[PDB]
Amino acid sequence: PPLLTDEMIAQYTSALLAGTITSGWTFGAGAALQIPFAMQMAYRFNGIGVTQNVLYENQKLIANQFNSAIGKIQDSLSSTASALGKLQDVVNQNAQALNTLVKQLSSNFGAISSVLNDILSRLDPPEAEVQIDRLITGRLQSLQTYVTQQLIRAAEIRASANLAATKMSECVLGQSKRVDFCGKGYHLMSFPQSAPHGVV
Amino acid sequence: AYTNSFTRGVYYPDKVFRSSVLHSTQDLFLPFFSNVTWFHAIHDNPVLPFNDGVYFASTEKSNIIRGWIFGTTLDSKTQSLLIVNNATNVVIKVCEFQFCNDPFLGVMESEFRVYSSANNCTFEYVSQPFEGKQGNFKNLREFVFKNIDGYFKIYSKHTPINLVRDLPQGFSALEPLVDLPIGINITRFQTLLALHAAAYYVGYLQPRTFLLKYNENGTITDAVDCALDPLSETKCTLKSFTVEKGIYQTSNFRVQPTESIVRFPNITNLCPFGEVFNATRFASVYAWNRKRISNCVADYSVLYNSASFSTFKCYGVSPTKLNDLCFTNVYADSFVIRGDEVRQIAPGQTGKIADYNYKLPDDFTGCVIAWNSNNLDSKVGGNYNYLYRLFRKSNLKPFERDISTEIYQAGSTPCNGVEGFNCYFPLQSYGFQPTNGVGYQPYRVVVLSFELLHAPATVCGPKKSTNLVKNKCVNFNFNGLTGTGVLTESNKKFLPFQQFGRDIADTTDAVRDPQTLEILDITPCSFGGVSVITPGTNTSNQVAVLYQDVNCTEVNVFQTRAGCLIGAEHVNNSYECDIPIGAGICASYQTSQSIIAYTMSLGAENSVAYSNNSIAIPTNFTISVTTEILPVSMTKTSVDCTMYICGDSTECSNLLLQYGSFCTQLNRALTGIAVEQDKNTQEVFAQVKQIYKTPPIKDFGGFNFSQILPDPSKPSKRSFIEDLLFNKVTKFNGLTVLPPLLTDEMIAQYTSALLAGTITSGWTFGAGAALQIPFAMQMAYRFNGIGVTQNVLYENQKLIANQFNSAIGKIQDSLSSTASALGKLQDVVNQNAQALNTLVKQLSSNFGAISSVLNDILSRLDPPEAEVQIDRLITGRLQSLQTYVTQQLIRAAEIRASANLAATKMSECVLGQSKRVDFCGKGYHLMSFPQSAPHGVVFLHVTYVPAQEKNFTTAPAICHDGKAHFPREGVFVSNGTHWFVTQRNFYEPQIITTDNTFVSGNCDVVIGIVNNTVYDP
Amino acid sequence: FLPFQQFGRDIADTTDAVRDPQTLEILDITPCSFGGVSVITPGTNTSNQVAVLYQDVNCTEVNVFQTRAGCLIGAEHVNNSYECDIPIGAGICASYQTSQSIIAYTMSLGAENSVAYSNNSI
Amino acid sequence: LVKQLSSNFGAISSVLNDILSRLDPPEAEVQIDRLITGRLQSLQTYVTQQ
Ligand SMILES: *[C@@H]1O[C@H](CO)[C@@H](O[C@@H]2O[C@H](CO)[C@@H](O)[C@H](O)[C@H]2NC(C)=O)[C@H](O)[C@H]1NC(C)=O
Ligand SMILES: *[C@@H]1O[C@H](CO)[C@@H](O[C@@H]2O[C@H](CO)[C@@H](O)[C@H](O)[C@H]2NC(C)=O)[C@H](O)[C@H]1NC(C)=O
Ligand SMILES: *[C@@H]1O[C@H](CO)[C@@H](O[C@@H]2O[C@H](CO)[C@@H](O)[C@H](O)[C@H]2NC(C)=O)[C@H](O)[C@H]1NC(C)=O
Ligand SMILES: *[C@@H]1O[C@H](CO)[C@@H](O[C@@H]2O[C@H](CO)[C@@H](O)[C@H](O)[C@H]2NC(C)=O)[C@H](O)[C@H]1NC(C)=O
Ligand SMILES: *[C@@H]1O[C@H](CO)[C@@H](O[C@@H]2O[C@H](CO)[C@@H](O)[C@H](O)[C@H]2NC(C)=O)[C@H](O)[C@H]1NC(C)=O
Ligand SMILES: *[C@@H]1O[C@H](CO)[C@@H](O)[C@H](O)[C@H]1NC(C)=O
Ligand SMILES: *[C@@H]1O[C@H](CO)[C@@H](O)[C@H](O)[C@H]1NC(C)=O
Ligand SMILES: *[C@@H]1O[C@H](CO)[C@@H](O)[C@H](O)[C@H]1NC(C)=O
Ligand SMILES: *[C@@H]1O[C@H](CO)[C@@H](O)[C@H](O)[C@H]1NC(C)=O
Ligand SMILES: *[C@@H]1O[C@H](CO)[C@@H](O)[C@H](O)[C@H]1NC(C)=O
Ligand SMILES: *[C@@H]1O[C@H](CO)[C@@H](O)[C@H](O)[C@H]1NC(C)=O
Ligand SMILES: *[C@@H]1O[C@H](CO)[C@@H](O)[C@H](O)[C@H]1NC(C)=O
Ligand SMILES: *[C@@H]1O[C@H](CO)[C@@H](O)[C@H](O)[C@H]1NC(C)=O
Ligand SMILES: *[C@@H]1O[C@H](CO)[C@@H](O)[C@H](O)[C@H]1NC(C)=O
Ligand SMILES: *[C@@H]1O[C@H](CO)[C@@H](O)[C@H](O)[C@H]1NC(C)=O
Ligand SMILES: *[C@@H]1O[C@H](CO)[C@@H](O)[C@H](O)[C@H]1NC(C)=O
Ligand SMILES: *[C@@H]1O[C@H](CO)[C@@H](O)[C@H](O)[C@H]1NC(C)=O
Ligand SMILES: *[C@@H]1O[C@H](CO)[C@@H](O)[C@H](O)[C@H]1NC(C)=O
Ligand SMILES: *[C@@H]1O[C@H](CO)[C@@H](O)[C@H](O)[C@H]1NC(C)=O
Ligand SMILES: *[C@@H]1O[C@H](CO)[C@@H](O)[C@H](O)[C@H]1NC(C)=O
Repeated sequence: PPLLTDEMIAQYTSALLAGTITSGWTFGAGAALQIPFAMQMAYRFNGIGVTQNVLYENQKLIANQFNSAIGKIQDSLSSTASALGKLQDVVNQNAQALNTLVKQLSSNFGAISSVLNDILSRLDPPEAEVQIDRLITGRLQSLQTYVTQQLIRAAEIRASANLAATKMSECVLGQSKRVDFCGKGYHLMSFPQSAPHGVV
Repeated sequence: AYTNSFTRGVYYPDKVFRSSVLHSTQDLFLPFFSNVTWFHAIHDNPVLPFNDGVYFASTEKSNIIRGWIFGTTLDSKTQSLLIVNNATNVVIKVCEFQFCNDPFLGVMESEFRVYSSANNCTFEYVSQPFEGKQGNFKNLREFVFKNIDGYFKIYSKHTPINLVRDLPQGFSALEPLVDLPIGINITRFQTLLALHAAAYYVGYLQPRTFLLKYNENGTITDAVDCALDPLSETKCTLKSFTVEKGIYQTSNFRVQPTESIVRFPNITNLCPFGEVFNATRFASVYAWNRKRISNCVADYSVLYNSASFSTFKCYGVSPTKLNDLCFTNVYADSFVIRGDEVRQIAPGQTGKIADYNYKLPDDFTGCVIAWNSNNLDSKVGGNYNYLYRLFRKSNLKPFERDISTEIYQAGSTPCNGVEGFNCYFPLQSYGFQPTNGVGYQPYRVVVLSFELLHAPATVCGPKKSTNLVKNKCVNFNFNGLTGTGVLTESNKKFLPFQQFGRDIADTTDAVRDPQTLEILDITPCSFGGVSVITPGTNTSNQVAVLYQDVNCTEVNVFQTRAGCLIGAEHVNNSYECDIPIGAGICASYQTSQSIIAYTMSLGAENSVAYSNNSIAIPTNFTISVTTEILPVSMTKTSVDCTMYICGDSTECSNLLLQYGSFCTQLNRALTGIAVEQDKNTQEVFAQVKQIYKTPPIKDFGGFNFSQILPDPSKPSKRSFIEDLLFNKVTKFNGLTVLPPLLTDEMIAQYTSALLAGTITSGWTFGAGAALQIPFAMQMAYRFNGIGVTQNVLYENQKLIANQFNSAIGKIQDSLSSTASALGKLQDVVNQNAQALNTLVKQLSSNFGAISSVLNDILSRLDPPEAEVQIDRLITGRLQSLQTYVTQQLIRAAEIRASANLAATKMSECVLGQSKRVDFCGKGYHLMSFPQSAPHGVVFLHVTYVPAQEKNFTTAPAICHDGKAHFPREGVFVSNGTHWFVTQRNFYEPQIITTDNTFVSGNCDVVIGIVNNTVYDP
Repeated sequence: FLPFQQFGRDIADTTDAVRDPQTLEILDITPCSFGGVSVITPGTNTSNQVAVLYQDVNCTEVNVFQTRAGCLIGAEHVNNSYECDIPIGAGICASYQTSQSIIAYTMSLGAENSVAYSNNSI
Repeated sequence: LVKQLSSNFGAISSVLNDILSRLDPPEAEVQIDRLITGRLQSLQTYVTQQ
């Protein structure tokens, strides 16, 4: 099992959202300092070279556009399964890797039979160890292949996790000046959401 | 009665010197803390059984205990070892002897019970010539007596004592003294007492694995009984007598079967073997008979044991393990051949019969049965009724009966009506006569072809079935198909023709019982990993055991989603995670003290006092210093594949050449790694074009850098902190280590240059030339870069310098006292060291060979057989290197990524100032300082952290003359009576003026605007 | 060694020492010196002169310059530092310089420079 | 990878067709199995490096 259950992850994302919403970026550096959300947005606008008065004069429009955009996100996630393909493939790759490994137990690898107990029950030791050695070599090689693939895939996941942590820190906890690091456009804020074996 | 064996019974297992090493060995040792029977000399000593070895010990002050008797019957029928120490002559005898009901010697001997017989003696040895009081003992004499294949090994240790008590506690190893080359079947033994205190102990040895600690003198000083308890198992797994705090996976729990289940179809028919082996006439090889035997009980023990067959050779099956297998059908191919033709009837064989009259499959799984027939098929003057075929225009497929008698065409001439040149008949016959040679007598051969249980079986051996027991782990056998698991009822509706079920993975899921047609699911019995949760041995020897993914109903006790955890107390209170278990559960050693398990806390619960018109603005700040440790490089290696695999052996090397480029691709891959380690180091540290140095006068505005700057008084110009770091982080098999290109001095010089640049020129030396600037002014820019006006620094410069200096002192105290601070770098060193040790250990492996040492193979076997054993070693050692190299390439990729990150930080934190949140520590980044470390870099990140906040009333805008005023910088705040404008990150209230705010629009659009006045200077 | 001990072992299980069966003294067995051999050369478009580095051995069994990378034979030891060209290890690099010959030297880390720091000068 | 096809891996010959044309199946599969093991290991090495 994972060390952190889904409930604990949800609680962590809840804490991050409440901090982001009520204290902006201040909770990242130190203490969470409460601030009105509209004023937080004013800073977020100033950070992109847009004077804060634009937000206040158009605050109703901005809130309506945000709420509509969120509704569209919900409609997309509720109807297009391929949206999460990036995470589903990871699950599939691991599931496929284990199924292949299991299938290797059915292979003979040159032996008279893939089932070891039928070998032991049929041959006396002096001839049986040769057939067993063939199965040991094949199954050991199969595990080594699996483990190597898992180490490489793990390196890929680690790189992705490091990227996700970087985004969390420089987008959710702060405000990003890195172009297209946190989506197309001038970044204002980001919100984390948990997902199976990943973050959204 | 009984006493507790206090770690006694440890002897040197062999005659090899070892030192400063923990060696794991399996041998016959006395189990730790076991019960040993306590016998007394006063008030008649019984005979005890001998059972795979005896531990014997006695305590003496006057040599009351003088001998031993070992054997089985002690009645002159077998050899019995007799050892007597009569203060003058140590005597060892293996003569046969008739002993008295209670043998003893009086105090020199005064009575005749020493022995009564001297017959059939095979060995004698006598050593050189050389009271009855009671009290505390003076001499403890411990012995081990064991019999292995033919050597009777006696180990012992004598030690002075001044004590009466039973088996003193402490540790002492027993050296070998005697090895008697005689194989005596010993089942019982007796001791010999001197009669005019002096007790002795008898324990028994068991095959256990022990971990023995050899000191610098090669003396065994301690030991771990690897099966005593989970903690000892942990110690064995880590090959250490000290266990760090954490959870280790040490073993696997597996439920064992209780009983076997043998099930077979309830058929009572017997197989007609007599009608095949005992027949009046066998068929000819051109027209051999094939009887199918099915739906019967085949007793193959009778045919095998009968002393009438000339040969009984089985392929595919073993001739003995034939009763516990069953077949869908068995076929008996029966025919007569010439004795000399027996060699041709075999899979893979050729000859005039193998190709023309009887061809076998090359995957045949049957038996070749033969006996001579000189007194049955042979007739006087030659029996001419057995026909063979010596010519054919084509080769038989396996199991073909070529009955056709067509005129063989040796050429293109017309035949089939012609028996002239190149038209001859292929059928020829034998003349079996009682006077012909052995190779020419008739033999009756029957080959029994057996297929495997690929489908339902009908012909099973003569063994009765048993009843079936459900819902228990059993060893089952259904129609010859065997396995282990719990047999349960199922609701899987098999069709009448279906006998077996399968899972997605092709495993057996369920079977139909051949006697009562119900479907039984087979679920393999519960198993899982076993992990030991323990605080470090510097705290407590109490452990908890986690049985992974099983219920605790077959093994206080706490059931968790990780498995059932035994030994840990369940605590309702949450805490920070210490030793993780899984599924939200962690364990720790807390309050006497005991191991507890709990749901982990995720942090303190806190709420934010949010409202639409209240802002918290910091009034004070703290300068913090954090330490970030990154790997940059790993020890570079190069392996000579030939010397490793084929050390100083030309023949092995010559065999290695048959593998092509396998060596050079490994040498190349490791070279590539070694090169990139220098690239990584160069990229991280050599980012400065010049070597900068600080002035002799450290006038840095009150900032004390003496603990990060080079110390001119040291033998290596490293900083104090660097010296602390270096004091915390700690070859003839073709394995070498290359030096790094950049020595530690050069790295220190690079970090010195970076520090002097950072201190004296800020970030300007990174972009171009190093432009000198006062440090306080540099800090002013660093403060401006985080939205804090530079006047804050100057007004609080003394405070800031004192906080910085104190933070540095704390860094020094931490690095000087907490070793785990550098764990991130130490693990890298350990991973590389461990990887090489494993590689070296692989040289000791046999990989199926008769011996792991190649020179002993070469010196013992002639080449024609030796290359096979060598090829096995080459394959194993080559695979081991490939595993090592792959792991190194992956680890190198990890190190490269870390080095790239470190270089990125160097550039965007040390050389510049970082806007990336939490990239260079928590807080608003000001500056960073590099420090070198073994195979890595340490960054000291200096951050500004807001502290001491107050609740202020705020507003997004102020209306004045109907115009809406917004802050240029800062926010509008009110202390309850007056409105001020102030910077976001530091409370510094200013009067609201037209030079602080700007006007846009009017006061009717913006939500939360308040009425006030804006002062016009 | 104790009287019953005949062979010694290292941490790696290799034979470390033996007791001579005729005269009971303990002899350490150290496998004879070996190591990789590397060739340091400028490109063949410049010169056919090379230097040979015998890795991690002393040059007492094989001008001659002993370094911490091994004993380097054929390269002249130069007191003057320069920028690294062909790296050897342990701070030593080699290059083809001035007739011309192969030289070995401690690498320069860059020009030495000081910053004219003071509390009131920018 | 291509060069590995020229290796014997313990076989009497690296070229498979000469094995098949020279030995009857009952002995030829052993030599072929040696070549299969060597060539399969070579591919696995290549793929891991890739
Ligand atoms: C060692 O000696 C014991 C006698 O104590 C042998 O045990 C006997 O074995 C035979 C079997 O041939 C039985 O008939 C006897 O009844 C056994 N004796 C007792 C007292 O039970 C044992 O077989 C001997 N082993 C060897 C290898 O010689
Ligand atoms: C800001 O905090 C610092 C400490 O973090 C304060 O300095 C301390 O002031 C008290 C006075 O009450 C002294 O007794 C301490 O010795 C000071 N410590 C240090 C390290 O200087 C500072 O006064 C605070 N400033 C404000 C305005 O509250
Ligand atoms: C910078 O801090 C160091 C301590 O880390 C100071 O060195 C100490 O100075 C005091 C005098 O005030 C001596 O009594 C200590 O023995 C010194 N310790 C060491 C380890 O040198 C150093 O003086 C400080 N620099 C300045 C300019 O004050
Ligand atoms: C809010 O800040 C103002 C500005 O300092 C405070 O007004 C001053 O109060 C002190 C004593 O209360 C007087 O001596 C000053 O003359 C006042 N300044 C002016 C310009 O009149 C005000 O009291 C503060 N309010 C609270 C609740 O602390
Ligand atoms: C701030 O001042 C303006 C003008 O002095 C106030 O506007 C008046 O508000 C009252 C009550 O809502 C209306 O009846 C008047 O017609 C408004 N006059 C104008 C010119 O708009 C405003 O309400 C004041 N705001 C506060 C919070 O006191
Ligand atoms: C030792 O013997 C006593 C009595 O026979 C028994 O109660 C005790 O459990 C035994 N100890 C062990 C470890 O078996
Ligand atoms: C000890 O026993 C041996 C056994 O024969 C005997 O020869 C010897 O004389 C004895 N020594 C005495 C009685 O001092
Ligand atoms: C062994 O002792 C017995 C004792 O009766 C004797 O008859 C026999 O001849 C002796 N020798 C052998 C070889 O059994
Ligand atoms: C063992 O080591 C100690 C180390 O102090 C040394 O004094 C002693 O002579 C050595 N030999 C023996 C037999 O103790
Ligand atoms: C014999 O086999 C039949 C076949 O189903 C079974 O019904 C019967 O009970 C069996 N008899 C015994 C004694 O097991
Ligand atoms: C065949 O005959 C021999 C001798 O007459 C006998 O020993 C053997 O058991 C018989 N075969 C069978 C299957 O009974
Ligand atoms: C760890 O062990 C050492 C030596 O046994 C001891 O000095 C030290 O205090 C121990 N640490 C703790 C935390 O008990
Ligand atoms: C574990 O055993 C208990 C005891 O009978 C049982 O009630 C429970 O269902 C079992 N399985 C679990 C907890 O998954
Ligand atoms: C823990 O909480 C449970 C509530 O179900 C309670 O029954 C139990 O007694 C509590 N234990 C302790 C030690 O407080
Ligand atoms: C701010 O006000 C809220 C509610 O009045 C209070 O809970 C909180 O502690 C206050 N914060 C400070 C720093 O006084
Ligand atoms: C939010 O602000 C409005 C005026 O801008 C005020 O009426 C309302 O009460 C405020 N919210 C709360 C919770 O007081
Ligand atoms: C014979 O062996 C003994 C045993 O140590 C030794 O002392 C003696 O020198 C040897 N003799 C010769 C001639 O080597
Ligand atoms: C390299 O060789 C080419 C052709 O041999 C020549 O034209 C070129 O000048 C050479 N370069 C140097 C630097 O000598
Ligand atoms: C190398 O050889 C010299 C020449 O005798 C010797 O002095 C030195 O100690 C040896 N070992 C080294 C340099 O490590
Ligand atoms: C190099 O410096 C050393 C100083 O130990 C000196 O003896 C030697 O002659 C110098 N060589 C040259 C070429 O300057």
